[PDB]
Amino acid sequence: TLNGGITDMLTELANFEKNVSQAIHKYNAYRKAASVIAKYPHKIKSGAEAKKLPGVGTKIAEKIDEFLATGKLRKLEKIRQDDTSSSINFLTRVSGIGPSAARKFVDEGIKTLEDLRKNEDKLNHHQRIGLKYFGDFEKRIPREEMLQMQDIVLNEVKKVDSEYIATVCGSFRRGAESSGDMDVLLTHPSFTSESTKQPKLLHQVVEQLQKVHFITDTLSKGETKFMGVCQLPSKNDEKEYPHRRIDIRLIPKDQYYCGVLGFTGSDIFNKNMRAHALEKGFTINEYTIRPLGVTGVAGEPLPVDSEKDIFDYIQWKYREPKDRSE
DNA sequence: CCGACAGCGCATCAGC
DNA sequence: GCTGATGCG
DNA sequence: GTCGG
Ligand SMILES: Nc1nc2c([nH]c(=O)n2[C@@H]2O[C@H](COP(=O)(O)OP(=O)(O)OP(=O)(O)O)[C@@H](O)[C@H]2O)c(=O)[nH]1
Ligand SMILES: *P(=O)(O)OC[C@@H]1CC[C@H](n2ccc(N)nc2=O)O1
Ligand SMILES: [Mn+2]
Ligand SMILES: [Mn+2]
Ligand code: NA
Ligand code: NA
Ligand code: NA
Ligand code: NA
Repeated sequence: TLNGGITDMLTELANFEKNVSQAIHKYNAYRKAASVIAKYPHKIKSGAEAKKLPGVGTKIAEKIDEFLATGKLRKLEKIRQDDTSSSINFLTRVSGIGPSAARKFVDEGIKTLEDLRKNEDKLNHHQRIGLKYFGDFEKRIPREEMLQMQDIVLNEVKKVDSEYIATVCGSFRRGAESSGDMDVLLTHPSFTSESTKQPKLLHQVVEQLQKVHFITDTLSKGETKFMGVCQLPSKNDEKEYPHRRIDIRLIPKDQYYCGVLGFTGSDIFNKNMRAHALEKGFTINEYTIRPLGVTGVAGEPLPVDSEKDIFDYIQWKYREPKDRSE
């Protein structure tokens, strides 16, 4: 919060470029500058000072000066007053409605929560469910509730097959006191980079969580990735807990460490690390780290047995998950 | 100046 | 039905 | 929008 005013402005500009302008590289540029400023341990006094940080350039430096003088940014004040931009930005807040769909809906006169509810028939399943729980998905999850959810998931997974190993990652693994959702990594010795000796590995788990009424709806679902909705059970007479977003991802067991690194994040930390591995001649995804040859084509996976090994290959001093919330 | 910007699973549509 | 491109997160 | 080369 030391520079919360500046990071807020840059985040709003980023969302505008993504939702309205459909300029994804400007979106990431604003997010990168916002992340680097967010960890800068002084109260920024000027855009010149801010520009000394990597990722903050001339254009962002000028906007920081304006904000520090007046406390506002004219470019944003105009964007906030444009009904089309304002409607597009709102509709994208519904899960499954992206910049393209949002603009298409605004084009047809669908531009408010009310309009969306009248035209449920014009939404796909994902968007239909995002609308249904739009209000609940706006609330964060206290870490205490995350611990309750962790217990339910890990115990229900054990009851299907004691060989499962479910790991909660995301902001939870990074030590956050509150989370936007719950992210679950799943492994089973039957599923490795060498064979898939068991089918319906993920399905079995989803069905079990649906049986005990933990999972309440599904956004999408494939053989290795599930995105849906969950809800803690409420005690007698007390009010219902908010519905929550949950992702479950089954990963080959022998590739757990690249998977836990990828799903722990943060998303910006991933981008920074993966970009750096390229600078040093490697390519990292949630499964492996591979060397780049003379041509840039990926080589064979390198041996990995810990999160640190991946850091070693690219000459990075290891960083605890708590220190990866960029 | 200019090219690159991390990398991927699922849903949906167009084309054959 | 499959294959590729696009939207989405 | 930013930055290495
Ligand atoms: N949101 C987001 N997450 C990403 C991206 N790329 C990527 O690898 N991830 C990983 O996916 C994990 C789960 O997604 P998430 O949005 O819930 O991230 P989070 O747990 O840190 O934040 P949260 O507290 O709002 O839930 C992230 O921690 C991150 O490691 C991305 O582009 N956007
Ligand atoms: P969603 O649940 O609303 O956003 C969460 C997930 C986590 C990663 C995924 N994501 C988002 C954007 C991009 N570019 N790549 C991703 O994997 O959104
Ligand atoms: Mn999360
Ligand atoms: Mn998530
Ligand atoms: Na800079
Ligand atoms: Na959305
Ligand atoms: Na979030
Ligand atoms: Na609810």
